[PDB]
Amino acid sequence: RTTSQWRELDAAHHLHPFTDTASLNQAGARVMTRGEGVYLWDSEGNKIIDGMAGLWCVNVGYGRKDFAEAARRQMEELPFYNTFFKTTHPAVVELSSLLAEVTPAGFDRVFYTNSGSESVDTMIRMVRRYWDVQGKPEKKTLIGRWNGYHGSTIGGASLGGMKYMHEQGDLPIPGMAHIEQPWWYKHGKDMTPDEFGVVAARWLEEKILEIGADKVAAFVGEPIQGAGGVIVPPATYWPEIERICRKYDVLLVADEVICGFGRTGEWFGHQHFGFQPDLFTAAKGLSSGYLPIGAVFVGKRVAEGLIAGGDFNHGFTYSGHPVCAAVAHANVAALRDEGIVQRVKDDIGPYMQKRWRETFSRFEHVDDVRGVGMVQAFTLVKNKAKRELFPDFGEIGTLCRDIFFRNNLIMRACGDHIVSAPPLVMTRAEVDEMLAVAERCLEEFEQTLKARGLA
Amino acid sequence: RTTSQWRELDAAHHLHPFTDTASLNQAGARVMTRGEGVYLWDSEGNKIIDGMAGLWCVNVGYGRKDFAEAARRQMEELPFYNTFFKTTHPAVVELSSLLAEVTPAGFDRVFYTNSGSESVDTMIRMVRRYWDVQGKPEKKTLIGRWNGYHGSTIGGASLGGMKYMHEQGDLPIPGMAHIEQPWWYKHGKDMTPDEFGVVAARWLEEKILEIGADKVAAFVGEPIQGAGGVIVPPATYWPEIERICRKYDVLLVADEVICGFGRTGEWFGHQHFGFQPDLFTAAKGLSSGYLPIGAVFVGKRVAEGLIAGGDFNHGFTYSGHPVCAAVAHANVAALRDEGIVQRVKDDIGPYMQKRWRETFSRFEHVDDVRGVGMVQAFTLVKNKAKRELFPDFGEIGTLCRDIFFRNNLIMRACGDHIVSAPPLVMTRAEVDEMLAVAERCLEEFEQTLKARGLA
Ligand SMILES: Cc1ncc(COP(=O)(O)O)c(/C=C/C(=O)C(=O)O)c1O
Ligand SMILES: Cc1ncc(COP(=O)(O)O)c(/C=C/C(=O)C(=O)O)c1O
Ligand code: NA
Ligand code: NA
Ligand code: NA
Ligand code: NA
Ligand code: NA
Ligand code: NA
Ligand code: NA
Ligand code: NA
Ligand code: NA
Ligand code: NA
Ligand code: NA
Ligand code: NA
Ligand code: NA
Ligand code: NA
Ligand code: NA
Ligand code: NA
Ligand code: NA
Ligand code: NA
Ligand code: NA
Ligand code: NA
Ligand code: NA
Ligand code: NA
Ligand code: NA
Ligand code: NA
Ligand code: NA
Ligand code: NA
Ligand code: NA
Ligand code: NA
Ligand code: NA
Ligand code: NA
Ligand code: NA
Ligand code: NA
Ligand code: NA
Ligand code: NA
Ligand code: NA
Ligand code: NA
Ligand code: NA
Ligand code: NA
Ligand code: NA
Repeated sequence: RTTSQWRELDAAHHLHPFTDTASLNQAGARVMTRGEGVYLWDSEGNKIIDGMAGLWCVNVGYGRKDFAEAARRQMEELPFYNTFFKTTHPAVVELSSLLAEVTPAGFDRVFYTNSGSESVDTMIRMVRRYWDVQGKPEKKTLIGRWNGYHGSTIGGASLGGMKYMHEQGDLPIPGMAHIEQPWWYKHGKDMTPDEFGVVAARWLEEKILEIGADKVAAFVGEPIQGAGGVIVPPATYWPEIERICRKYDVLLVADEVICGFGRTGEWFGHQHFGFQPDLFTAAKGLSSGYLPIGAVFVGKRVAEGLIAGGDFNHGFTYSGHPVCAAVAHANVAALRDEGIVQRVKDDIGPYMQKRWRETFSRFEHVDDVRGVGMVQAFTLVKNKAKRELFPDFGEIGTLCRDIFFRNNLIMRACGDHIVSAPPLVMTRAEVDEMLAVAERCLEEFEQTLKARGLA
Repeated sequence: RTTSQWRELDAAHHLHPFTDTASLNQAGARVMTRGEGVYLWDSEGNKIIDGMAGLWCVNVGYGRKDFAEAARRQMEELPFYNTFFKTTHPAVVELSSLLAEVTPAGFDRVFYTNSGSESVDTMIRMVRRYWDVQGKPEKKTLIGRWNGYHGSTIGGASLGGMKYMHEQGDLPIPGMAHIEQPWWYKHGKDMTPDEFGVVAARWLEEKILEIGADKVAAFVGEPIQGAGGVIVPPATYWPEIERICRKYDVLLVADEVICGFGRTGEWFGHQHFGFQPDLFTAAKGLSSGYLPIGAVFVGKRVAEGLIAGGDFNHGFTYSGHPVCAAVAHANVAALRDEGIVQRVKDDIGPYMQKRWRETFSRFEHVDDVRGVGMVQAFTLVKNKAKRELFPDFGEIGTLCRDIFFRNNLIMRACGDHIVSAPPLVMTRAEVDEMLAVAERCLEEFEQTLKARGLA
C-alpha cells in the first residue's frame, strides 16, 4: 500500500484519540510503519527520533524479538482464559509473583486491567469500597488537581483536571474535587520553589477543610504531571501532601502510569519524591507498550480492607490476559536483569539531565528547563525576566512541535510546554543526536518568532 | 510448578475480577494451562469442555497458530505506535478497512479501545458530545435496564443495572436511568411473550416522559442480555424500543460486546432482532479474546456530529494497538473467509438450538429453555406450573454451576439462569458431547436439590 492509499483508508474508517478528525482527514495522517531502538520509520522512508517512546511507554525501546517470542509461545499454548470463574493461569500468577519482587515493600497484591484509564477507575471503586468496609460510607470524595491527567474513562477524566475533557461528557462525576497544580513558573509569585511547594501542598489541607475530612476518601496525583507538561513539583511538595493526607485520615494515591517502571531512575516516581502511597496505578512501561496491560498495586492497608469486604464486583474480560501478562513479565525481568532502571538512575539519567540543561538554558524564549531521570521539559515563554507566557497558551507550542515533526524528531507540546520521554535504553550518543536536532529546531523557532514580530 | 505452588502464589499476589478473594484464597484457584479447539486442560490434567468460550469471546476456538504468527510478525515490525499525534500505522488502517466490509451499512468509522468497558465509556462521552454539538446540552441522560450489563468502568457499571455493582463506588453517576428488563418468565403475568414485549418496550416511553424527552440522550441495550442470564426479549420488543427512541429524538445504542462477531448467527445481535442503532459497542469476539481490543462502531449521523465538533478529547494510549489490530484483522477475516458466521446461521446454530431444547425441556426444575445461534440458556425453577423461582436467586444456580465444573464442563450461572456460549466453530459431535455432560449434571443437580430439602 502507498502513503496516499493508507491515508485515504485512515480518513474514511478511523476515529483517532484526542484528534480534530475533520482537520486530520484533510491534512493526512503520518503513517508509522517500523520501529527499532529509539527510531521509527514512516511510509515515506523518513527515519524519526522518537523522543516520546511511543506515548511515554516504550521504555526498553522498539525491536525486542524476545518479547514477540514470549507472545507467540503464550498465544499458542493458551491465548486467553478468564480470572472470573475461581480460575487463574500460569502467565498471570508468574507476573503477579515477579511484580511483588520489583515493587516497594508492602505491595504484595495486584489487580489487572487493560489500560491506565481502567486502573484509575479500578482505584476509584477500590478507594470507595475500602471506606464502605470501614463503616464510613460518607468518605467518598477523591481530590485531584487542575492540569492533572488520570486517563480518559469517565472516572479518570473526572479525577483528571483537564477542562477541555470535563466539557465533553458533563464531568466531573460526583465525589470529585480539584486543587491548583504546583506550577511554580505561573503561581510562584515572589516565593522560592521550596516556599511555593509548602503553599501548593497546603491547598490540599484548605480543600479538605472546605469539604470536611469525614467526606474525603483520597488525594490522587502523578508524582510528575505528564500530559499537563512535565510539571515537576518542588522538593517540599510531596512530603507536605503526605503529612496532610495522614493528618486527615485520607488515602494517598500515586498515579505511576508514566513515572512507573523506571522513568525517574527509581522504579516508581513516589520513591524519587519520597512518599509512601496506599495504592498506585500503572500501565505504559509495565509492558513497554508491547501489549495492553495495566494494574493497581494495592498496599497492605487497602488490600486487607478489600479482602475483609467479600465480593469486589469489578473487573474486565481481559484482566490478567495470558499473552499480555507473558510480555509484561519479559519486560519487567528485562528492566531488572539487564540493569535498565539502574542505568537511568546512575548513568543515562544524569547525562540526559546535564545535557538537557546545557542545550536549552541559553534560549531567549525558553525557561523552566527541568527534568528527572529520563523525563524532561521546558516552557516556551514571551519574556523570561517577567515570567510572561505567550497568549493563547498552546498556539506557540504547536508551532514548535510542527518544526520538530518536520525535522523527524518527536517531542510533544503540552500547551507551550515542550516535553520528552524517550526509551530508557537511549545511549549517550542518541541523547546528543536528539538534542542536536532539537537545538537546530529551537534556533529556527526563534528566527520565525522574530520574523513574525511575536518575539 | 505444581498445582499447590501456583495456588500459593495466586493467593499471595493476585486480586481477581468479580471474586470473593478471602474465599478463593482458602478454596484454591483452578489453574487453566492449555487450550485447543473447544477444550481446556487444567494443572491436574483434566480435559474441560469450554461451553463459555473463555468469557463469551473465543469465537474461533483455541489453538489458532496463524493468530500467534500475525502477533509475532507485527510485534517485531512495530509493537506500538500511538494514534494521537496526527499519526496512524498499517495494522489499524487495515483493520478499520476490513471492519467496514463486515459491519452493517452506514458503519464506516470506528473508534478503538482495549475493552468492552472502555467502548461503553467512549459511547457515553460520544452520545453526550453529539447532543452538545446539536445545541442540546440538556440531552445527556442515557437509559439502560435493571440486570443489563455494560462493563465495569464507573460509566459502564452506572449504565449497567447490577445493584451489586452500583453499591460499590456510589453508582450510578448522574444522567443515568433504568427501566425493568423484558424478562417474561418473572414479569409476563398472563400476557403472551409478544404482548409482554410491547409492554416491556413501553416502559422506555414511560421513563422518557417521566424524565422529559429534552433530557434523554440515548437508550442502550444488549440485543440479548448476557451476564444477566441470556434474557432473550420477545420479537415485538426491539421494533417498539426503536419506534419509541425515534419518536422522542433519542439515540439508540446496541451493546454488541457479547452478541457481536457472529454469536446469534448474524454478524451483530441488532441484525437478528431487526433494529438500526446509531452506535454499537464491541470487544470479545472482535479478536476472539486472543488480544485485548474493543471498538465503538459509529453510524453516519453521530460520526458527522462528532466530526462537526472539532477535537474529541477522548482515547487510550493503546487505542488501535498494532499487535491487537493485526490479531483482530486475522480473526475477522477468518470469521468471514472460513464461513464461521454463515455456519452459525445456516448449520451449527439450528442444530445447537434444536438439541438444546431436546435435552433440557424434560427436567422438572428447568424452564424457559431458550437461545439463538450459539448463545443458549435455561432457568432452574422451584415449580414450572407456577413459574415459581427458588428463593435467594443465585444460590441454586451456584449449586448447579459447581456440579458442571466438577464434571469438567464450563457453563455459567447468572443468578439461577444457566448459560452457554461455546466457540462458534464447535462441531455437531462437540455439541452432543457437551449436552451429554450437562444432562448427567442436571440429573445429579435435581437429586442434590431434594437431598438438601430445597426442592
Ligand atoms: C498519569 C496517567 N494516568 C492514566 C493514563 C491513562 O492511561 P491509558 O488509559 O492507558 O491511556 C495516562 C495516559 C495518558 C495518555 O494517554 C497520554 O500519554 O496522553 C497517564 O499519563
Ligand atoms: C454486553 C457487555 N458490554 C460490556 C462489557 C464489558 O467488556 P470488558 O470491559 O471487555 O469486560 C461486557 C463484558 C462482560 C463480562 O465481563 C462478563 O462476561 O462477565 C458485556 O458483556
Ligand atoms: Na536499525
Ligand atoms: Na522500598
Ligand atoms: Na515500602
Ligand atoms: Na451536568
Ligand atoms: Na516566584
Ligand atoms: Na492525553
Ligand atoms: Na530517591
Ligand atoms: Na532521588
Ligand atoms: Na538491555
Ligand atoms: Na545508585
Ligand atoms: Na547541546
Ligand atoms: Na489565555
Ligand atoms: Na485439586
Ligand atoms: Na521485523
Ligand atoms: Na467497505
Ligand atoms: Na454486517
Ligand atoms: Na451489510
Ligand atoms: Na448510519
Ligand atoms: Na440488579
Ligand atoms: Na445532572
Ligand atoms: Na453531573
Ligand atoms: Na428480579
Ligand atoms: Na395459570
Ligand atoms: Na416512569
Ligand atoms: Na460480569
Ligand atoms: Na403506538
Ligand atoms: Na425533532
Ligand atoms: Na493479511
Ligand atoms: Na480476507
Ligand atoms: Na483464513
Ligand atoms: Na471472503
Ligand atoms: Na475454520
Ligand atoms: Na437459518
Ligand atoms: Na401462574
Ligand atoms: Na459454592
Ligand atoms: Na456446591
Ligand atoms: Na473438533
Ligand atoms: Na465427556
Ligand atoms: Na415434585
